[PDB]
Amino acid sequence: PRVATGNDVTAPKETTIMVAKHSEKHPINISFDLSAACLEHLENTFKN
Amino acid sequence: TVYCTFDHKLSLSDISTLCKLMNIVIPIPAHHHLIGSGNLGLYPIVSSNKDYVHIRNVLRTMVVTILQKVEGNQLVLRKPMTGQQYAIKNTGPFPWEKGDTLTLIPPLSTHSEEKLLKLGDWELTVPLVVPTAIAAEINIRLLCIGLIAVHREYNEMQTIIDELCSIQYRDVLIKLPDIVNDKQSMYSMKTACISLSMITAMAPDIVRTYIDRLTLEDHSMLLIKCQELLSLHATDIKDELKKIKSVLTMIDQINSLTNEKTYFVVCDVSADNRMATCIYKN
Amino acid sequence: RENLRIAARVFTPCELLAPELENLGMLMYRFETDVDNPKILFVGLFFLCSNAFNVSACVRTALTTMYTNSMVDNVLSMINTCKYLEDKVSLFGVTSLVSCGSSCLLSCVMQGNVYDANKENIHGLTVLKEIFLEPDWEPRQHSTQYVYVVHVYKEVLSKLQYGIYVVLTSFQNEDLVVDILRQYFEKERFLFLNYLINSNTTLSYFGSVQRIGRCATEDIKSGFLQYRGITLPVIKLENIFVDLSEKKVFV
Amino acid sequence: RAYADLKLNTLKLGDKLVAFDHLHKVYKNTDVNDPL
Repeated sequence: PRVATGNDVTAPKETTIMVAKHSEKHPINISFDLSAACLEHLENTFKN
Repeated sequence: TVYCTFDHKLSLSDISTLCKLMNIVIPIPAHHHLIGSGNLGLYPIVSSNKDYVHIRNVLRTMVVTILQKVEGNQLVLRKPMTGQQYAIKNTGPFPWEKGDTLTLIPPLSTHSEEKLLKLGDWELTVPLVVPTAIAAEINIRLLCIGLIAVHREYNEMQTIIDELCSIQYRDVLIKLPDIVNDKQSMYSMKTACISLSMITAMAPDIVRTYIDRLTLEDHSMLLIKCQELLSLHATDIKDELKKIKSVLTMIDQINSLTNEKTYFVVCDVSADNRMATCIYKN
Repeated sequence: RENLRIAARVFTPCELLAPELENLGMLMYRFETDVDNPKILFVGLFFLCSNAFNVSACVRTALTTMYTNSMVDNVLSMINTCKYLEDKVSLFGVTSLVSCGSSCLLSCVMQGNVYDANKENIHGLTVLKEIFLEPDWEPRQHSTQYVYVVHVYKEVLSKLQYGIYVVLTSFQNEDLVVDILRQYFEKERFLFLNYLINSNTTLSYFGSVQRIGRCATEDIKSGFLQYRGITLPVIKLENIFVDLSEKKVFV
Repeated sequence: RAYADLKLNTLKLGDKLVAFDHLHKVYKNTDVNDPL
């Protein structure tokens, strides 16, 4: 919005601004391992 | 349209004088939709050294408007468009034969004081309108005053100026006093000096022969006056065309020196010759 | 409806208009030719700014790589074998409506603002950033500036080299503009006061200025053009009331 | 003329209620600076 000018002043032109804000992107990760003996005793009972 | 407002109330004598002064070109530097007392006219520059050529240069830079429809303190100035028809009241002391081109000239200071406006340390300095012939005449005189005043003598500067300055065109005596002798004539003579050197070096063999051949054949009395100032050709014709073209271009350059841009072209003139119509803007 | 702009339809072989078939709004030049079948042949502003001398070697070779074919090589040879430049080629107007047919059709604007039809996306004049300069007392003085194109020659001991300048000025008066241009151009001017006597080529001046038309001060914006990846810095005037005047020469 | 009701920031200076404010809300985003 602009103000009206008085005597001897340049009337400023109508100003329209278009901007565009981009997105930063950032992944995260998490690792955890399981041992092979943990994997063996995880799924089966060998014998009860 | 540029509206002028002086912020100061004017009297009935002032509105009568502006009614007398309606339809006159006034230059403004501002280029706004509004102007006031400070930028109207030529007074905001004619306090700086009063040099005629300085006023002439900035008056070339100015933007011209036409007075219209003064409603009291408010003062309309039309910005006149290119080639359209406009009515102008004249101020130059001239008889204004129709159809001539017109330029816009700084006000030659007459001995009588102006009656246009003087209000609160501010006058209405209106530049004059003149025909292009007398405009170029004045510019010749400016360049000539510089050519003489680069040369230095004692009690001869006045002897040149009083003879040269008072000129007459269409039964009108004008004069230009108090030349400061700035270097304005020195530059605008310097390119002339350059171009005259080029006229010397590039002028053909036909032409300075053409004087002597014309005189030795026949004679006329103005040719005898030109003689007072004065005192094989085997197919080089394309070179002659080129040399005459170069000499013509130098004469175009020195003409562009002393020339002033025509600002108006007259069609109809009133019998009183106070107002005239034009179809032009640059 | 209403238009009030003055255009001209144009046929030109498509070899010469290599990036100018892609970026609307360019100066165009008429080049008359002693060959009678193409009597007139139309020339890009950048195509002649190739052998302009103002342009630095990087920009010159970059747009030469934009401007390398046989037809353009022959036309540049014809332009160089012409004695002077300014009245064998000539100013013509501003590009709009590239058609890109076999022999491509161009509209070209003589007067008014640069638009094809329907008055969407009114184009603008595109001037190379190297080839302009604004010699004035105050830059961008108060308001809208007149844009002029100046042709300036130069002589490096063999031949003549032309140079293409564009000036932007608040001054309307041609006398004031040539008076500020002689102050800008005095050095090579004295070089031509040496040269034009010993020369036999039919020319009579140092350069010439001619008005393109009006611009607007807040409508000057920077940028670049790119054709085949060649980034080229330009300064884009946005809205131009094209107002051609006569050539005014100066020595 | 028509009368309405509104709020103002007042000060008391010797039984004198004085409106007391800033024009920054009308000079937030313009071309001109605040003339004070």
